[PDB]
Amino acid sequence: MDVNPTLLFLKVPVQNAISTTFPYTGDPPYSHGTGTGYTMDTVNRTHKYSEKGKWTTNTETGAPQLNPIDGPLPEDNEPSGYAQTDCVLEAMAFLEESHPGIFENSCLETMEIVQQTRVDKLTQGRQTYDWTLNRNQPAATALANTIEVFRSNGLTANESGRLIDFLKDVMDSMDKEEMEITQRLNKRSYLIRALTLNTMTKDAERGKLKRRAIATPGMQIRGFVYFVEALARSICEKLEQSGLPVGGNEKKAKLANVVRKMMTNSQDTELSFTITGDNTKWNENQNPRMFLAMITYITRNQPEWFRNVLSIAPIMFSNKMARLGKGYMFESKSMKLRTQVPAEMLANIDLKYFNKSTREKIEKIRPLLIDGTASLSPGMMMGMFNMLSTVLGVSILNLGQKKYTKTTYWWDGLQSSDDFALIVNAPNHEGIQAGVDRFYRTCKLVGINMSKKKSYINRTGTFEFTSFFYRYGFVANFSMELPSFGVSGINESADMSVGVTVIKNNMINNDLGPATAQMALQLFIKDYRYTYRCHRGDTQIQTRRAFELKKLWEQTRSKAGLLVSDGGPNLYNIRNLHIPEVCLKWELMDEDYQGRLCNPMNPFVSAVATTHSWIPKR
Amino acid sequence: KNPALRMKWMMAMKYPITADKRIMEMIPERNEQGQTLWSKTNDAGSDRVMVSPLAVTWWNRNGPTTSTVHYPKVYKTYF
Amino acid sequence: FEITGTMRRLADQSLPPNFSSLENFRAYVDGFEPNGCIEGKLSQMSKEVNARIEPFLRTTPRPLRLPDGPPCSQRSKFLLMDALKLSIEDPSHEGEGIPLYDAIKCMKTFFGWKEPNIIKPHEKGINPNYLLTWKQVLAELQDIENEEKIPRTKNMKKTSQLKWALGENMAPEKVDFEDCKDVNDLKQYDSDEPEPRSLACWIQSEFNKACELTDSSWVELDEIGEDVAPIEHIASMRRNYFTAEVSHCRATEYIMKGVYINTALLNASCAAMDDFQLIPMISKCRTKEGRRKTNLYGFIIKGRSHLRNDTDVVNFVSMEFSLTDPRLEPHKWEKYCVLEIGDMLLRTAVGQVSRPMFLYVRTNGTSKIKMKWGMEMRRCLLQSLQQIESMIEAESSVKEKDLTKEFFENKSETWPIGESPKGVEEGSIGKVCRTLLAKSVFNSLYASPQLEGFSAESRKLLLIVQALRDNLEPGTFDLEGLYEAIEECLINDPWVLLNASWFNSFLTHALR
Amino acid sequence: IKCMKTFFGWKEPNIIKPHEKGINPNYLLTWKQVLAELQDIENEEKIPRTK
RNA sequence: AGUAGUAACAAG
Ligand SMILES: [Mg+2]
Repeated sequence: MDVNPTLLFLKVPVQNAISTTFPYTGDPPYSHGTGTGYTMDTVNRTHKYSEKGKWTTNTETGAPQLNPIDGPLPEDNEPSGYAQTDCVLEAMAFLEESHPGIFENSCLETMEIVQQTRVDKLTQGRQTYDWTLNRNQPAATALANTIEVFRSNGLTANESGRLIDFLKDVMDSMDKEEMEITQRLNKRSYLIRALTLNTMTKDAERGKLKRRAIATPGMQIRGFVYFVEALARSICEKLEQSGLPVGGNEKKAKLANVVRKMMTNSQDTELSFTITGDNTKWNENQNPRMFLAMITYITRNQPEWFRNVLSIAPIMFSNKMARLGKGYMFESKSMKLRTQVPAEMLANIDLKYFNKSTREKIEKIRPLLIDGTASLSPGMMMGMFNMLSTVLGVSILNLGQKKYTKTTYWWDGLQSSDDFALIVNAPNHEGIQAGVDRFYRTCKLVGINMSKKKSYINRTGTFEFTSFFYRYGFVANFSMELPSFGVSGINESADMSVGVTVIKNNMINNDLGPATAQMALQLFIKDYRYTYRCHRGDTQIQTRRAFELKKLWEQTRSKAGLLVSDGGPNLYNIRNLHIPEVCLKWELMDEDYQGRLCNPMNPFVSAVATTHSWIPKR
Repeated sequence: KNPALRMKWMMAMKYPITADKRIMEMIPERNEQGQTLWSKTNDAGSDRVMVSPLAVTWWNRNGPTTSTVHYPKVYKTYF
Repeated sequence: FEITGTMRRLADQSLPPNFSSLENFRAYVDGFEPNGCIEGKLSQMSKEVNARIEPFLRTTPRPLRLPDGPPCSQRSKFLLMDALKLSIEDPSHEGEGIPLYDAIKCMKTFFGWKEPNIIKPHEKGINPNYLLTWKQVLAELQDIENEEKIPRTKNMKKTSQLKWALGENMAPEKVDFEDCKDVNDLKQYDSDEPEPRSLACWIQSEFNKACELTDSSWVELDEIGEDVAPIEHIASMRRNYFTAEVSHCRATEYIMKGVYINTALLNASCAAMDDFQLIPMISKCRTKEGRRKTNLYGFIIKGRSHLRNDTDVVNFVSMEFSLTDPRLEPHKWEKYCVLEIGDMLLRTAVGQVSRPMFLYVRTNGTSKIKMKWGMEMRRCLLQSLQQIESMIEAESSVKEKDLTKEFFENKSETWPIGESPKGVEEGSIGKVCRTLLAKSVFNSLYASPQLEGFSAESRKLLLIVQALRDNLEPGTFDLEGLYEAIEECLINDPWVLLNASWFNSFLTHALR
Repeated sequence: IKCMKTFFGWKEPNIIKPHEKGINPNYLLTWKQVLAELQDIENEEKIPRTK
């Protein structure tokens, strides 16, 4: 008898038991070495997809940029970055016509946000890139460093605390002939440095076999990217076909709503087909100048300063410089030696050291390589513009109404800037095929390519969108991974509260099951008791705290009034996950116990601040 | 780097908690079973002394008691 | 907010063709009206840009093509099916404080040692250096008994054989590029693809033995609050009926063993960075009568732990007891050196038998992230329940009725779970739960990028097959590309090969 | 040590029947020391045979 | 040797 769990799919539908297809219990793959090869491969692919563009040498920097706009129309199904600005503007105009007044309201809200934006919003974020150190630093540290640098070379108009003032300081810093670093710097090198994108390899990434390159921008463009993202979020919030930034339950509601809307008019003589797919090479296919044109159309009849602020970001993103990472490592077996060659030395190096593929990539990247930074004018890098691309896709999605197609077929659906579900209605199979072909050609006209391998078409009723599986009205949210459910490592009460809050948040958001939540609570309680040696007073486990806990247990009368940190029973459950432990058991504590527990004169204190909220040593 | 492993390692030690010197007066140095509660050695950085969780449990089961009824009042969101 | 000269030039360099200045482009955008541009562009494009819909019939899908080559070998961190334990009965008192003395007691409980000899030699390694290690492990134990002060942890002396088996002084010296510019053989590291391997039959037996029940309890859980809401009652019923059936599965023993081994190894690496610390494999369980039981599996000798990144490799030497003759399946033990260390006396229903007891000694390596994720193997349990109730809850949605009591109380085999020459094997809910737990445990143990890629690639094929079975007329745009992507991840990992074989079997049996 | 650990009912010692010809506190200070010297075993880096 | 897989660890 050979056990085959996949045979369970013979009876149970795969949508009901899809959790067996997510091996999210092992360690995700990591990257050993440098990301220079991946970065060079990405740049070569991006420039190959635009090989029929216009090459123009820069003036301020001198790097040769590539312009694929208004290039030759594609002749095959291969990816192409040739996007016509007229088609994009027409799609934006049609989207505005279908939903009047969205752009003006979004602009007003974004202007209000800009006028009401502080400078500390840049402190919170991911690991950013520091140009002064040319390294990867936390956002707060990089912000402090650039503030000190702008204080050295006198530019101190951002001390008021407004982000607009910092943006103006960055604006004025680009015209300085000389720059000083706490290493004297001139103007051209500073301008090149300000456009540098630090490249590394993404770790802990699932669903892929080979590693991929991820880029991080500098500290100068953070505010402009923030403003652009705010505008895109404001636009998306008024669109019902977007997938961001709603939650899991809201996403399920959106799926049900769109399915019901499409199926509320389908008669017996009308056929409906649903396709699910992804977008291949999405990041390296969208020209930043297309985003610039879209933003320009967005800000029609607006103050000049606001539209200039919006347009600053695509201008810099159209002339970005990509770093080459760390470098490479060479080995000599006979001499038994290993050496490290930095990325800056790749400009002048013999090709006999590398293999065929590496030397081919180096040869292809050398003409675009200057001072250790390559030119990457076309295409986004990893994820900087998500919701703007979602707006671009939803424009094409909205372009599928009957008033525009003017044919017996018509399509709608949802998109999340990489995943898309498209449902098309037509009276016959030929109409379905014609609508699918029209949608594919329209997407190709803008720079959107549908991955044929990852896309499939069936009859309406079962489909998938962003790991949400819809089947006959039932949706399962399996787009996240369960956390470790362990101690945080601060103190007793803080760790208990944080664990309970994490369990509650996972239950309310990630659609965690009740039995699974109870099991997670049990595991967390076990880990907490083992870590803090706070076992129950009626147990037979010998620790250093065993004697004191036993004395406390035999001293008290109401056993349920003791906290878990003091050997008390675990009264937490599903219905009590929103109540702190101290307040939950407050009515069961003894008078002396509660008097001593929260005494304000305890030496440990200089959630409720009790004696368990001590401070460890560094 | 990893707070969980650091917390486990620190709790595996003898005197992980820091406290004011005043704790030298409210609680005895030795338990009735002979276990130590705090150490005379001084930490680096200030005059604070070292204290084991046994001292916390001892204070919980043996310590000054006062009429504390304001806690449910001032703390309302948690209560 | 004005634009300066440098930024003005930068903007002028960031415009579409046939646009001299940014003001001209802005004016053009401000006065634009859509006039049939999209239709004209569509007519201009050739007919080669098309997306045909290829029907997916009952004969279109083909079985996956497994790679060929030498048979795959075992690559787990410790023995799973052939592991042998030396057990002692720990009473209620004397709680577990030191594992070294427990290992010493477990070793003392055995009296059938003999002179070790090599049975299955290692091909690419120096065999005697392994043997000289094992005897040393014995000797360093006896030096404990005559020591004037009993130590907590034992650090092995860096002998000649331990220096070779732990990879000491093996990395090349780090020198600057300037001093080695002119070297005739100075090249970069060889970034070659993994060698292809062919699927073997031992992994199926391993999985089959992983789902069986044991005679001991391996997991103990704490208590929670009383049940008040009906949802709490249903959750408690589901959790209890899952735990009471899954507590005695061997996968729980594997989880506990891996968690303990990884935790001990990580602690030793953090503490003793420059010591050859000896770490024994120890597990704890509860007997049916209700008494503690401590089992010893073997020993681990850990090298240096000077780790800077999260991908640095610590080398260790693992010796594990076993009762399986390595000569039955030599290809499974390619990276193992096996000795013969004793003669166990087994008392069974047939009486007294004598079985030789071997010792599998091998050199392995691990990283910090692997050790960290090995300490969280218990989450597999948390996943397994999630794979059950979410299924059962699904059966509620189609019926608008809680089917919790309608599935656990069904005293009949209801789910197809196995394969037999007679036909598809049927099983109850408990067998399904054990199988899911074993699958999660094996995913945790054999985690690799190949498996993650293959599962994601084959999910779409599974969905297509399900849609075909639902008479929804599925269609594909490029089936060959999807098949090539699926087959790209099958290189040398036995777990992924077994999963691919399972998928092929399911595809064969789903159209009959 | 194990036999001592099996008990959990210790308390602060006090003199009940004093010795007539001897210094009573010197006895009491002895007993507490016997406890303390036991605890110093548990934190010792190397467990000794005799104390 | 071994870990590992498109490049690295096997101390600096
Ligand atoms: Mg998809």
